[PDB]
Amino acid sequence: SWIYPTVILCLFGFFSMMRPSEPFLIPYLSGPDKNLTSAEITNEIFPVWTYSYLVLLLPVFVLTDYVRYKPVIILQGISFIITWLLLLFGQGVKTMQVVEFFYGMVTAAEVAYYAYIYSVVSPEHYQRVSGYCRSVTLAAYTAGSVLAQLLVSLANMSYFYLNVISLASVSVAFLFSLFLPMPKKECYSSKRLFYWSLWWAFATAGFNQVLNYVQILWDYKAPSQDSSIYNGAVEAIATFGGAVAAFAVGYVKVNWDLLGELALVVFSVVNAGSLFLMHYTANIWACYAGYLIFKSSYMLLITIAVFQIAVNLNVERYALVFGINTFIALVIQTIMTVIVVDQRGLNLPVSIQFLVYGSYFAVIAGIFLMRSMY
Amino acid sequence: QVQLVESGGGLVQAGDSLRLSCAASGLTFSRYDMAWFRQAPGKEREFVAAITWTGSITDYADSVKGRFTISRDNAKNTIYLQMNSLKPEDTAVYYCAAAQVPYGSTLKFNLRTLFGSWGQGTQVTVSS
Ligand SMILES: Cc1ncc(C[n+]2csc(CCO)c2C)c(N)n1
Ligand SMILES: *[C@@H]1O[C@H](CO)[C@@H](O)[C@H](O)[C@H]1NC(C)=O
Repeated sequence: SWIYPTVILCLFGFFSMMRPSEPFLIPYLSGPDKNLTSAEITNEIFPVWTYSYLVLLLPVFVLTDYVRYKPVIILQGISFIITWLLLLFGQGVKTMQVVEFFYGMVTAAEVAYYAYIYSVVSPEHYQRVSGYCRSVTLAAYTAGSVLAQLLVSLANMSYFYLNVISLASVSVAFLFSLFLPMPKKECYSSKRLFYWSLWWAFATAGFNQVLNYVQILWDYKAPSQDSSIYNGAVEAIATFGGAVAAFAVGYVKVNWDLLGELALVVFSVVNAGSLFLMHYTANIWACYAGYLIFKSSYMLLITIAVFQIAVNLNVERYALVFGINTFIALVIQTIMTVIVVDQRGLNLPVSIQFLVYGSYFAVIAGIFLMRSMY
Repeated sequence: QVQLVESGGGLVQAGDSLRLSCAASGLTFSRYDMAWFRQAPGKEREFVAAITWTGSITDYADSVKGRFTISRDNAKNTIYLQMNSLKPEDTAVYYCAAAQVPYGSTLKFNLRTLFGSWGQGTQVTVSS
């Protein structure tokens, strides 16, 4: 009874997340296809994505439970096909701002993806269901990265054709969302629900901040003329680590009633220690290994957080809880990015940035490590 | 505001050598990719050279390659360009530019749409 919704949802996730053109977005926009200068891309186009994402995260989490999750998944599919038909056939800055608006709509609707399944599956299959859907997305992303790299390098394929392949993938993903079965008809009071949400908000803010400066750190540590290939390979390998880590959460048999905190504390230290390893160490290989541990360790916890939050929800407010925690994550990221990186703030270089990122995650582990009063 | 002033242009016999300098000020020089452009008398500005912010990559125009070597000095916030075996077609006014975004090379920004904030130019007249 739990097989059909899981299968179709995981097919939709895999096909939607498999987009080869993602790693080659900046080269595509500034390349000979559009010629959007670096200043334009970095100042008038990309920032629009954050604000559209933040604004559209409000209706999504306010109205994803009332209208059942399917409607939102279908809207996400339609938004995907327009982000990419406008990236394929869009020229100008205004058109790219509109594409960033539609991509903010796309990414703000992902709450319905992770909230839908618990509304159609029995509670006893919340553990297995949680792992599969998270893993299929990471496996899809790594597959897309590898395919794009091989095609560009070993076959000489222009970025336009990577965009065409991603468009086909997202269209095939949308074609599946029309078959998902339709479900049938202040919750933070619980400590377990609330405290897994506190990690979600703060930890997710730090994660998305690191991802934008890992590669710059590698350039600073080991300046090389072939760093581009090594940069891509490590990113794809790091994601595959998350896929196996998230998949193992829903496969290995363990009692999560008493191991809920222990995993949070134990694996919250690993995320701080790994970041301290990237910044401090001079070896570039150990810096590659630190990134794997950091990404895979985090993807392990986001699977338990979603599984454990949904277990303790008395009401069927899955999109509300998931959508408020991802909204506050953007709030922390946006405010904390201005303080640290933006010239208006501190203007820290990449050399010392990861001591703040590693120290930021150290506090998060500190709060949970200190939850012992005797 | 980023200011760039070039220094080194002049009149040199054919086959002599020159070493242009461009002392940048107003930005963290140790993050921005720098480049040299020229504007020959009768054409538009063209790319001549660029050196990544790490200093490990040096892209050159197909014409200059084998005679020009771009150099940078993050200690003095200065960028240089050694011209050797100057041919009569090297006549131009050389401008030094800076990437509009700090880590242009790392993010794979196209080089031909990355440099702005031009300088004031310096006349190089290589005569036969
Ligand atoms: C349509 C679209 N796709 C992905 C991102 C996320 N993102 C932020 S920065 C950056 C540059 C790296 O190539 C990318 C891809 C976006 N903002 N707009
Ligand atoms: C980018 O620049 C090249 C060279 O000028 C030009 O051929 C190409 O059409 C441009 N692409 C667009 C349409 O921005």
